[PDB]
Amino acid sequence: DRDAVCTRSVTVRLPGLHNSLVKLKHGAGVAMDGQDVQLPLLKGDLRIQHTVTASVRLSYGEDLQMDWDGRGRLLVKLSPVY
Amino acid sequence: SLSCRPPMVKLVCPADNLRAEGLECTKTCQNYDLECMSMGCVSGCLCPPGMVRHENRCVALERCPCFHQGKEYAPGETVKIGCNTCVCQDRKWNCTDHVCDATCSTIGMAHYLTFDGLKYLFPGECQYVLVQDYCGSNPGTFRILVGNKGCSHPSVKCKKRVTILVEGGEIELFDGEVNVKRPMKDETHFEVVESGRYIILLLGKALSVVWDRHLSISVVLKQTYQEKVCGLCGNFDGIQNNDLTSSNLQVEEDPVDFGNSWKVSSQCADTRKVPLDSSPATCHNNIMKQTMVDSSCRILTSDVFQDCNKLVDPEPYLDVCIYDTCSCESIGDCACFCDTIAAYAHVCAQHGKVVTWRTATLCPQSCEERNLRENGYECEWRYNSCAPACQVTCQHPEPLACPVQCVEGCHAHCPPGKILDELLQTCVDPEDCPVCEVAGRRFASGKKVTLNPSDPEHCQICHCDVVNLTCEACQEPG
Ligand SMILES: *[C@@H]1O[C@H](CO)[C@@H](O)[C@H](O)[C@H]1NC(C)=O
Ligand SMILES: [Ca+2]
Ligand SMILES: [Ca+2]
Repeated sequence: DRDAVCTRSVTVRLPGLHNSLVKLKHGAGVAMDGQDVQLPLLKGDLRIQHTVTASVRLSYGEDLQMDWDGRGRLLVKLSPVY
Repeated sequence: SLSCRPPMVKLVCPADNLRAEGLECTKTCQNYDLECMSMGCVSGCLCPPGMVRHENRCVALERCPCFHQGKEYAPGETVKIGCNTCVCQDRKWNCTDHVCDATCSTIGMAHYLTFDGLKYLFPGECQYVLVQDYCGSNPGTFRILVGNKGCSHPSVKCKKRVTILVEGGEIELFDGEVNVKRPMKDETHFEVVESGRYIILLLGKALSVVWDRHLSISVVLKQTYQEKVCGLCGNFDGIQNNDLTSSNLQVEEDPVDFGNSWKVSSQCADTRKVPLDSSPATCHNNIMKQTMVDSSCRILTSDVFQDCNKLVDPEPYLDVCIYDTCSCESIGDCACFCDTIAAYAHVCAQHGKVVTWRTATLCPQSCEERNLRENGYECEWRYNSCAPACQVTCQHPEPLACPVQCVEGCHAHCPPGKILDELLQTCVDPEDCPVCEVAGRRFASGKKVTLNPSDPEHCQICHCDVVNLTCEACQEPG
C-alpha cells in the first residue's frame, strides 16, 4: 500500500563529543561513525545498552533517553531543562 | 560526462577530511537552517558557499522566498493570519503580537469548542455554566449559562435555554425569541441586532453573543480578559491543553467528568460514561447507513469549500456531522445536518471566505414569506450567502460595534434612499424612521435611557420617545 510508511532508522548527532554520529539500525543494532558496536558502550556521557535484550536504549547525560528503532517505535525523554 | 554550468563549480572529496559535506548535503532554501547528515561527497557540481539551489536554478542572493501553505512569497510580501499582519523580512516570517478575539461555539447538540480551540464531547441534560468571570479571585461580572433538555441523544428534541446574567440583569432566550426577566442597570451597552438568521447581542465593551435561533451559542470576548474566565469554554489563556480545569481546580482527561463539575443543580443527574466507539446508536451495526451519512458529510470536503479547507481544518466539523445525524432521526426537518455545515461555512466566512453551498435539493432556506404581508409583492427579502450583520436601521441608525463581519440568512435589499425597519417589514424612506436629534448632536433613534447621572447642577436631561424635541426637568434632591 501507499498508506504505509514506517520508520527504518534514526540518526543522532552529539556535537558535545567528537561531533559524532550515532545510528540506530533496522534491527537492534547501533553504528557509531560507520562502526558497528557491541553493547554496552560506556563512553563518558552517553550509555547505550539493551533493555530486555530486545531493545536498545541510549542515555546521554541525565537529560536524554531514547528507545528501539528496529521495527519503528522510537521514543524520547527530555527533561525540563529543555 | 557533463561540464556543469558556469554559475557553480565542481567539488571533490578530500581523502583527509571526514566532513566531506558536498553533494549529499545540497543546501536549498528549506534545508539551510536545518542540519544535515553526510558520509562523503559525490561527483556532483554544487553552488558556491554564497548561494543555494532553488527549483532547478541556483538563485544567487539569500533572498529566496518564504513559504506558507506551500506557496511562494517574495521578501517584503505580507500575509494576514487572523487579526495580525506578518512579513517574512529575511527568511523567517515576522508577525505582530495583537491577540485576536476568541469565540466559543456549540457545534450541534452535544459538542463544545473552547476559546483556545478544543473540541470535546459532552452530552448533558442539566443546566451548565458555559462561561463566567466569578472564577477564583475575581469580582464576577457576568455568568452566561446554558441549559439543555432531552439532549443526551441528539434529535429533533433538544431545545436549548440560555440565561445570561450581566450587570445584575436576567435576559434569557428560548423558542426563537429573547426575553428580559430583569432589565440591567447600564442600558447604554445593551443592544440587539436581529439581522438575518442570527440574534447578535452585545453586552459591553468586551462581550458579545450570537445565536442561530436553533442551537448555536457563539460568545465572543475581546483582549480584555486573558485568563479571567472559566467554565465549559476554558480559561482563555492561549494554552490549549488546560481547558479541562474542572471547578475543583485540577485538569481532567475525560470530558464527561468535566462538565459534570460545572452543573448548577448539584442534585440533578450527572451524565453517563458512554462506551467509546466510532458508530453512534443508529449507525451501530448499520454499516449501510453509516456510509450514506459519511458521504453526505463529505460536503465539508467538496469543490465549493476547497478555499476554506486550506485555512480551517474540517476534521473537527466532520466528526460532529457523523455523530449528530446518526443519532438524530431526521424525518421532516433535516436540520441536524444542515446546521453542522452552516457552522463550518460561518467560520469560513469570518476568515474572509464567503461560500455559496446551499441549493434547492440540499437545505433550501426559502425567504418568500416575509414578502407576503403586502398584497403587492415588492420582493426585497432574499437569501444572501453572507451579508453584513451590522447595518443601519430606524431602530439602530448608528453603526454598532460589529463582532461578526457577515452572516447567512434572509436579508432585505432595496434601492438606496430607503432604510429598513423590522416592525413594518419592508424598507422605508429615512424620514419615516422615529429618529431623534435633540439640541443638535447626532445620536441614536431616541434610546430610553436617562443620560447624565453624574452632576446634579448640570442635570440637563433630554429624552426622546420617537420624534419629540422635548427636555424633562430634573427633580432636585433638596
Ligand atoms: C521584525 O520586525 C521588527 C520591527 O520592524 C524588527 O525590529 C525585527 O528585526 C524584525 N525581525 C525579524 C526576524 O525580521
Ligand atoms: Ca486554556
Ligand atoms: Ca477586508
